Amino acid sequence: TDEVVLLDFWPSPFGMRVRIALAEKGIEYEYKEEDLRNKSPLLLQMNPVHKKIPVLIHNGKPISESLIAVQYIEEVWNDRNPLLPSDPYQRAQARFWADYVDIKIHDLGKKIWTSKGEEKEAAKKEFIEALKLLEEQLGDKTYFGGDNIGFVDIALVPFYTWFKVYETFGSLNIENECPRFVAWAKRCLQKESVAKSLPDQHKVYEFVVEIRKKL
Amino acid sequence: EVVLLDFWPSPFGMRVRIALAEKGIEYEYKEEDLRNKSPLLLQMNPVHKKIPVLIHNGKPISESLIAVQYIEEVWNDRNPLLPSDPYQRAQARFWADYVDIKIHDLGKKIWTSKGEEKEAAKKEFIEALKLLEEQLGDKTYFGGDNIGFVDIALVPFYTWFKVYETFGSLNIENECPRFVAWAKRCLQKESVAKSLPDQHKVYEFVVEIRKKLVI
Ligand SMILES: N[C@@H](CCC(=O)N[C@@H](CSO)C(=O)NCC(=O)O)C(=O)O
Ligand SMILES: N[C@@H](CCC(=O)N[C@@H](CSO)C(=O)NCC(=O)O)C(=O)O
Repeated sequence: TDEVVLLDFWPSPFGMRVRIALAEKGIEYEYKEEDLRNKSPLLLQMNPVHKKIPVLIHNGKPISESLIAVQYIEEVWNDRNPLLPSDPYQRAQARFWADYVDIKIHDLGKKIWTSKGEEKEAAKKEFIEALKLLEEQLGDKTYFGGDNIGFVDIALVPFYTWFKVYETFGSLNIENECPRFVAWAKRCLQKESVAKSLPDQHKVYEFVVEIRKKL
Repeated sequence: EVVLLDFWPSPFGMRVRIALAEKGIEYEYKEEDLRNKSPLLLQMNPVHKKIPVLIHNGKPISESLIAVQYIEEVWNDRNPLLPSDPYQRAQARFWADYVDIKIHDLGKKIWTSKGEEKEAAKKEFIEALKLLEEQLGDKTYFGGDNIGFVDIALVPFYTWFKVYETFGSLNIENECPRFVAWAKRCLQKESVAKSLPDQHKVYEFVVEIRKKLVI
């Protein structure tokens, strides 16, 4: 049979990306939970360069880097549920905004709960600015992908699950500042592929309380 | 129909120059002064305000590797820059990504820092080059018998190696001879040779910058 395996860790927004892609495409796979404090031989063998999850393993061959795995999924299971545009220019723009998520949302978000004072103030400001820029791109559309979820939705909506982390350690009210963004995230969460892939905000928060205290 | 906003010593712009030459695409090159950014640059890449920007019929594509993929997809029936096989494509994207993480920033630290920080940058930089030599293997190019995505992503940084060698006090030629021989093979292709400035030109550009710095 055609074997699909996903090496993952439940609160990771990067893993959630690949979970959504597999679910949206209707692909049967085996989910394997890693302890990143005791990485399995499989993980170390499949992703020697980064030793990170997620890793997608397709008939024994690995694809590391979440957005690269999502693109691999789109290209191999290409006969349903398109996740990227077919127009080259629109595809370039989807790639651009997914890239933007990596560098702004993830990086700045991490500073909100791991930094302090003037630096943490900066990230809070810039983070809200990034959210606002993303709201502008969404505009009045149902999803970033338009009528269906696409590459940018998949890149971005997992970070919503970390919003209580950002809000609580950052003393931010994101819904007050960015209501369009929060309504969009809630729309995504009504889709089975997203609902089943994303942990509850409070579960992520309680997990981060435990790891942050050691920092 | 095709315009490129660029700055001649930027390795990122060099990627797009190689892609355009490989495909035989006629275009207008426009040199930007990044201390006095043009209204067109600010109009076309408002988000990052960086070069390169590819502009196709008035529509901008920013981020060098996204632009290279756009070029591959639109002018798709000659000189493939990426594999058709999805797994091989994912691996090319993986190693291009690795280049994006490592080379520019470590290289920059080599000529702008001092002390232990500088020696740590040197060490990590050579480690990255060696990992890339390993991936190249016995292949002519990263892309196999012709240049591909990873070659395009990486060879521009070779134009900066006299900068790294001189200010870093290291001999990349001795430490990484397989890497340097590969770069010299690339420079024998017309598309690469015409896109890449001489190492000596890049070195003298940086010489005049660096002598003004208090490090
Ligand atoms: N660019 C990559 C990032 C993956 C990542 O950070 N993964 C973490 C998840 S836990 O926070 C990871 O596996 N880290 C390994 C570790 O903490 O040792 C991608 O997009 O897949
Ligand atoms: N991720 C991008 C990086 C482009 C970049 O750094 N561009 C520099 C070139 S000069 O060092 C730039 O335009 N910087 C603008 C500035 O210094 O203001 C890409 O791959 O295209």
